[PDB]
Amino acid sequence: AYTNSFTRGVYYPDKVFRSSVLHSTQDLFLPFFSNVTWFHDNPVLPFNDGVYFASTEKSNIIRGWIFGTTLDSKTQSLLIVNNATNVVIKVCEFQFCNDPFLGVEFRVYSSANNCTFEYVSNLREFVFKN
Amino acid sequence: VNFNFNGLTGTGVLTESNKKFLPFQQFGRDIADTTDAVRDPQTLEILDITPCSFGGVSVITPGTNTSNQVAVLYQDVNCTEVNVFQTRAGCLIGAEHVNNSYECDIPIGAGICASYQTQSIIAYTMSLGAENSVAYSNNSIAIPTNFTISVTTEILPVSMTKTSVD
Amino acid sequence: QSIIAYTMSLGAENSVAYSNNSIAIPTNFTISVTTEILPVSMTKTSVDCTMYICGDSTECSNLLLQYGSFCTQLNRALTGIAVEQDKNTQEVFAQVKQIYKTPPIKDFGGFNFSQILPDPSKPSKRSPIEDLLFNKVNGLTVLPPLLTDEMIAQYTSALLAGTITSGWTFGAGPALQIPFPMQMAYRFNGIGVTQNVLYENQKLIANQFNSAIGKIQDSLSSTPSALGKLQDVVNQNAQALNTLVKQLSSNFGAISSVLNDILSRLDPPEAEVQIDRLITGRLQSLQTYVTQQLIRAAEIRASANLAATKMSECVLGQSKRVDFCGKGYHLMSFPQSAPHGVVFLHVTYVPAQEKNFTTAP
Amino acid sequence: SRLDPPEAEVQIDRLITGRLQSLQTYVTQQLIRAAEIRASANLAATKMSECVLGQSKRVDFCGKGYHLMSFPQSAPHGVVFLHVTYVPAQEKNFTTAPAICHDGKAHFPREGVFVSNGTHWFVTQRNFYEPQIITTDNTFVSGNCDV
Amino acid sequence: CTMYICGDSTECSNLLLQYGSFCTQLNRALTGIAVEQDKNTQEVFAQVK
Ligand SMILES: *[C@@H]1O[C@H](CO)[C@@H](O)[C@H](O)[C@H]1NC(C)=O
Ligand SMILES: *[C@@H]1O[C@H](CO)[C@@H](O)[C@H](O)[C@H]1NC(C)=O
Ligand SMILES: *[C@@H]1O[C@H](CO)[C@@H](O)[C@H](O)[C@H]1NC(C)=O
Ligand SMILES: *[C@@H]1O[C@H](CO)[C@@H](O)[C@H](O)[C@H]1NC(C)=O
Ligand SMILES: *[C@@H]1O[C@H](CO)[C@@H](O)[C@H](O)[C@H]1NC(C)=O
Ligand SMILES: *[C@@H]1O[C@H](CO)[C@@H](O)[C@H](O)[C@H]1NC(C)=O
Ligand SMILES: *[C@@H]1O[C@H](CO)[C@@H](O)[C@H](O)[C@H]1NC(C)=O
Ligand SMILES: *[C@@H]1O[C@H](CO)[C@@H](O)[C@H](O)[C@H]1NC(C)=O
Ligand SMILES: *[C@@H]1O[C@H](CO)[C@@H](O)[C@H](O)[C@H]1NC(C)=O
Ligand SMILES: *[C@@H]1O[C@H](CO)[C@@H](O)[C@H](O)[C@H]1NC(C)=O
Ligand SMILES: *[C@@H]1O[C@H](CO)[C@@H](O)[C@H](O)[C@H]1NC(C)=O
Repeated sequence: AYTNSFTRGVYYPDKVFRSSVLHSTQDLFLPFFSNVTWFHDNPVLPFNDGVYFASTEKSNIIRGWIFGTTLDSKTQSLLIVNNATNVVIKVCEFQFCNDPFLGVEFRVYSSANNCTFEYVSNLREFVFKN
Repeated sequence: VNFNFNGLTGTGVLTESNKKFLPFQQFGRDIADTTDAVRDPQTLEILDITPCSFGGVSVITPGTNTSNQVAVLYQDVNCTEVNVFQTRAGCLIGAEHVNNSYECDIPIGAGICASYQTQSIIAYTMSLGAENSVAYSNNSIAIPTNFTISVTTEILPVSMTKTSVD
Repeated sequence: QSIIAYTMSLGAENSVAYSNNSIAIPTNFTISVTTEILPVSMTKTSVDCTMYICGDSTECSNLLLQYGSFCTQLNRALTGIAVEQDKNTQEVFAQVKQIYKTPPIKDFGGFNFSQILPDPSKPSKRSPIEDLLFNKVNGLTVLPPLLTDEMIAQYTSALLAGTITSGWTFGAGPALQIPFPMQMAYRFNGIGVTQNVLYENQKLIANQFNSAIGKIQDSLSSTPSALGKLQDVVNQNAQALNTLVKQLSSNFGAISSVLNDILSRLDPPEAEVQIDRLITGRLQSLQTYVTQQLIRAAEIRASANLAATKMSECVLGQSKRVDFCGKGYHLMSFPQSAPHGVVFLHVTYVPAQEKNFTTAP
Repeated sequence: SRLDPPEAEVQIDRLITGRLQSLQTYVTQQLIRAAEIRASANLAATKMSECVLGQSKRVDFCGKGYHLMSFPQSAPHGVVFLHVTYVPAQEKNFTTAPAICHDGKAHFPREGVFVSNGTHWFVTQRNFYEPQIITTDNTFVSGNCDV
Repeated sequence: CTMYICGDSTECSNLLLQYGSFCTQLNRALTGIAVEQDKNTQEVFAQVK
């Protein structure tokens, strides 16, 4: 399934305050009325220039992401788990499950070698770009 | 001061700002891509950046033919930064400002004109001419009895030197 | 609804019933007030060449000395323009040697004049019409004009007062009081209409005049494009200045657009080259800006000369030049001040209802 | 003299670019000055045609006052006009009215105002006080005394 | 401006971007002239309704 992005997907290009000014800037943005894929499951999807993600959940079912290339412990990968009261951003050589999931239990990866990073700190929209 | 706030560098005067920044905005920029406000990295105070005062310095004087006394105008400079008279055109030093209006002599801008009077240089708001109320009414008329012919001189340029450069 | 394309019409056709023996004369007439808006002056922008090109940097300031008088000539040209703007303002408005005032008792026959005369209610001492005209409109500085808005307004008040209480006599010399109805009578005689026409219809003409003045106020308020010429002049100078600042932030082939970064990153033997590239680029940009200003100034001066001629012939007298002081047979005009310009309200006689009578040569 | 062609070419190119830009600026400045001079010359030519070869009715075109005549004089690179104008000097308050009522007929001045010596009405030219007796030969009748 | 200076060449077209608005200002000036020519024509001939 596909839907109409309408006028969603705009973000603040930088950390600069501007008042009553029209600012012209070129960056990676979601085109207006663009075609975005509607998923109901969780297959592996491509990541191109950057990804726009959105969800309309009341039960908070979707609450994390895996980013990387191999996702099989061969290369360092980024795992995010917005769990309970503590969202953990961790970058390691994770050996991910071939069908990773969280329980209601954590079965995302089977191994986590060469860890390099750890940090702890309705309609939800996110933009992810590297 | 020559300032460096994180990665924002430059020279200027910093004052308290009355702007309200969003929690994630580090500095402000105007319509001409000039930084005009910064958030203080330590105390979360917003400061406005005003470029350091500068301007032309002009000397207003009657010619050395009459007096060697001069007055100096600092254009767009406030007098606390430099007979001291603060006017809309800048800070004027050496002229005595007076209330009596006269025909404008030497222009200083903003209606203020200077003149050499009995002697010193003075500054005043220029007069636009003598007032002359007309005795208007619906029933009375005035006609010249002794007319005068006037000869005036109007000078216009017609041509210029025919310079030819190879 | 949709967008259509068509061959444009040039106006309605109107065949004239020409013959060798029949004539049509307006039984009635309408006074028309039209608004003509002319620019008089522009913002007195002054850009310091050295400070613009070499932003407080000793190495650049010294390198800039190898270009001789280029900065001196540019500063001179901009000074010349700034002076010309005040010359233009004085030529347009300062044509009267005395400040005339209207009487406390405004008995001008219901020819209101409230909309053109200053009132004591606003602190600006401007007319309602002037009120509408005003309300509806890096190393560089802007110089203030010699004549502030209040001073310019005092001039229009004086010219209006003289036109109302002494007609054209104050323009040619001493102000000679005359009842306004006779001033109108002379102006009617001046266009080939005998003065008895004015006197017989004086009440009709005065009431009729008010609706025309009120309409001028409503027309200016209603149509936002009425003052497009002055806004266009303002827009041209704003664009010219915004162009220069953006050009300053350009690289012009240099490794970096920021002079301090050039000095920090490169040793003098290389920085000299990158600075020379920035100096050449910024100097060329400043040359272009000054050239654009000199041209714009010439157009403004031509406009100011037209405005000065227009006031002398339309305000201080009565014009016989067709369509010079508006459409129709000119009777009088009233100046109003505006930001960076002058607005003329032209009062003209226009034939309205012609008839076929019998005639012979 | 100092640099071999492989280096002199570069230094010469820099001098050529600089001098050409300077000459371009000089020509541009001249073209502008010339346009202003031409505008001035067009004004001077119009001024002579209307002020010298005729009599002008354009107020303040040929000097202040009511133009009578002018005389051209030559000058270095220009022309000087001596403008001879009529100027009112000593006005007086006379007695006047917009019209005269006679047999119920409204008599309007053919020219001028209904001037007088404070007692007996007269008629006279607008631009010069010279009171005349009000007669049927210097007035016309239109309408009546109630209008 | 761009098409004149950089005749359909990517390298030139990209290098020309370092000159900022020069091409924009030149295109604007020529547009202004083109518009003025029609204003002049209407002012001279279109004086009758
Ligand atoms: C959520 O699960 C992760 C699994 O690694 C754990 O680190 C984190 O502490 C959990 N959240 C809380 C609030 O304990
Ligand atoms: C562990 O991670 C570092 C990343 O800083 C990488 O350079 C190193 O090669 C990794 N270990 C192995 C065996 O590749
Ligand atoms: C100019 O100089 C002459 C003599 O040097 C002098 O007589 C004249 O008064 C001077 N004018 C002024 C304004 O000082
Ligand atoms: C001069 O400085 C004082 C103190 O800040 C300020 O109040 C005043 O407005 C200044 N004058 C101008 C012209 O800025
Ligand atoms: C002008 O007069 C007012 C009071 O009449 C006075 O307050 C003011 O200081 C005077 N100005 C000068 C320059 O003396
Ligand atoms: C008019 O002026 C002349 C020259 O000043 C004088 O000789 C003459 O007496 C005056 N005549 C009148 C009537 O005022
Ligand atoms: C002339 O026009 C005015 C305004 O419309 C009107 O009041 C008057 O009656 C008209 N008179 C004639 C002669 O038609
Ligand atoms: C002037 O205009 C005002 C605006 O309300 C009106 O009230 C008044 O009657 C008019 N009077 C004259 C003399 O024009
Ligand atoms: C004027 O004359 C033409 C023909 O001679 C006639 O058609 C037209 O109606 C006339 N106009 C009036 C108002 O009589
Ligand atoms: C003209 O009339 C006014 C008042 O009506 C009077 O004050 C003035 O003195 C008069 N001028 C002469 C020369 O009589
Ligand atoms: C007005 O002028 C006439 C003619 O000069 C004269 O007879 C008369 O005495 C003067 N004054 C009066 C009383 O009208």
